[PDB]
Amino acid sequence: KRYEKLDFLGEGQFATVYKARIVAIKKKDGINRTALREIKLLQELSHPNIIGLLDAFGHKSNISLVFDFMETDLEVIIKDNSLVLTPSHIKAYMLMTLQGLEYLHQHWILHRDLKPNNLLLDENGVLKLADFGLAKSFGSPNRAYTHQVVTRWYRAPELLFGARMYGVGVDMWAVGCILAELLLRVPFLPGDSDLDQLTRIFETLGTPTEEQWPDMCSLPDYVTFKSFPGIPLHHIFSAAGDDLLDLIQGLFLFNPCARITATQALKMKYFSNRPGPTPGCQLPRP
Amino acid sequence: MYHNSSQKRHWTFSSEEQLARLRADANRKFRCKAVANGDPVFLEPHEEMTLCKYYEKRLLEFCSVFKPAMPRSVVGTACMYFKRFYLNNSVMEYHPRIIMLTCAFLACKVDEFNVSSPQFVGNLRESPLGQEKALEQILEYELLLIQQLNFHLIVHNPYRPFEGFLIDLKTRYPILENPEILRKTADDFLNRIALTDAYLLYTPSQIALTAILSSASRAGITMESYLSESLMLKENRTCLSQLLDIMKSMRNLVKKYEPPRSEEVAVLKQKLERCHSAE
Amino acid sequence: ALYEYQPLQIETYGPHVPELEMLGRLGYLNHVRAASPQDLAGGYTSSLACHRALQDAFSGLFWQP
Ligand SMILES: CC(C)c1cnn2c(NCc3ccccc3)cc(N[C@@H]3CCNC3)nc12
Repeated sequence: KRYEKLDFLGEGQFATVYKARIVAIKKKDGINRTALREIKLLQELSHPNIIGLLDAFGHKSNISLVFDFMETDLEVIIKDNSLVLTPSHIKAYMLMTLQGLEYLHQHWILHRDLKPNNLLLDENGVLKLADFGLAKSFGSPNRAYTHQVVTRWYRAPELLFGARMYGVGVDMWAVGCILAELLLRVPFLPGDSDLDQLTRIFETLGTPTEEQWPDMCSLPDYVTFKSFPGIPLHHIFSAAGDDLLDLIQGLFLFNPCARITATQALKMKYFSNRPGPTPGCQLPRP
Repeated sequence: MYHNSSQKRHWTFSSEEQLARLRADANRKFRCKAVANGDPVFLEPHEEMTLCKYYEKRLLEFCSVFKPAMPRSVVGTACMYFKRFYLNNSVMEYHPRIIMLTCAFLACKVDEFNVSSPQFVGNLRESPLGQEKALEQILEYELLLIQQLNFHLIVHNPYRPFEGFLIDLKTRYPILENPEILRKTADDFLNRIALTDAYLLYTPSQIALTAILSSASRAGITMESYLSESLMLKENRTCLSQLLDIMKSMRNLVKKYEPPRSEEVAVLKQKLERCHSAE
Repeated sequence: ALYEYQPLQIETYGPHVPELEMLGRLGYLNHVRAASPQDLAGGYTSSLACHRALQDAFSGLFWQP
């Protein structure tokens, strides 16, 4: 073929990824719906913080996608114990993620699978959202989605309550969880089930009421929980300034409508405050 | 979004001459391939256009009776797939009957209209082994269709722009007291616009606006102040004249469109089956 | 270095679309279906559908191939 295959990089439920010459190839229902989703979405998107689809090809019902090859992802950086995550590094990662998400939401697409392993880093320190196999277009009044999206540790409470219709809040909550993981170096809300995920959410952030979530009882899978006080944000994040705590609170608001959008998050004082985001070439490489 | 879409950048063409050039190139390239493999058996490009129109209405009929109900966006995507495929391919190499079903199948996948292959092929009015053979051919041609579309699968239809224009008219244009009575007729014009090559020549917003304005003209309401004042084209005379002549070209395209004739498509169908009998 | 927010500069080749939070103030939302309580609970508002419809209606209206 046109690509000189070099090295195995991993395997998935839909395709296997290999590095080739530098690019990465992800190789009676017909062509896989997830691959078609990735193709159709990444052909219409072009932003420095979104993974670029360079080429696509295949044979019969089998198909392969060509992407730019990425060095690492946020999961490896977080799990690396020799990588000190300074506030500037965290701000840089958050800024790139939010700019990619702002571009994606502008074009009315929800990633719906945001997590540290889906935020890839290249050799130039540029963060790109990847794994668009769950991404979907939003804003239509009839495209009923499923609440079984987003990995559980990063799933928003409205999804865990069975929200069919939702907006950018599902991505914003995952962004908040990624920020919490960046600050704590461990998953913020590591549930073992949907009920345990909701229990951890309410134990850490307090059980929301109608003050903070006016229509929470209308969600089909809503279940009344015990009233927890919630650990205050400055307790959880003892090394976070007031601006970062404000950003975290905005990202973790229980009301999806009141939850800050990518644009509003980017306009927050945290990103414009000292210190500035670390330049991509200076970010740490695991 | 359309303004940075693949439909605008790669599949919106400047003139009908460009489309005719592409179709003639496809027909001549197939003729060269066939004579290299080895003449009244060959089809002329106008005959190919007539057959493509016949099978586009066949695709419309298939999508209209499809259970579960096909969303109109899926039908638009499938028809655009058909048009794009036969811009650069000949019906004598790839039979339009299979290609239209492959277009519907790919559109159902792309527009997230989750439908199983058995229930897709059950809509076909064939025998169980006939439907199975049709499914086999669709799976054979799905990758070919995707490759010929150059992996550009998102199709921007005029329906959402039409709804947005109706919202804008209801909000910012009180002179037209009820934009809703402009709907059905405009939709009719929309369908007529879909029959021509306008989808490959103009933006979906322009198509929707042209349909709405033709509907307004039919009802006798002349409301050029919507373009002049509400969309503020009185601040840009060049843009206003450009929009007006685009819509006039749309209406000319619709008026000069010719439906295929039954005896003509019969003869061309015999010729097409003869071409697909052997090479 | 600092960081300063700059809005994304994407040419739409069409009429200006009013901002999302202004739609209700401008009377647009009175012509779109109201979101159900479940819709608001999940984060879906009628403003989203209205804004998307307007953006598609105005995208590339002045563009020539
Ligand atoms: C866009 C995508 C096809 C892609 C681009 N780069 N890339 C790499 N690069 C090596 C690497 C990246 C991150 C951490 C460590 C190592 C690996 C990889 N494989 C995983 C295995 C199951 N799917 C994902 N997928 C990709």
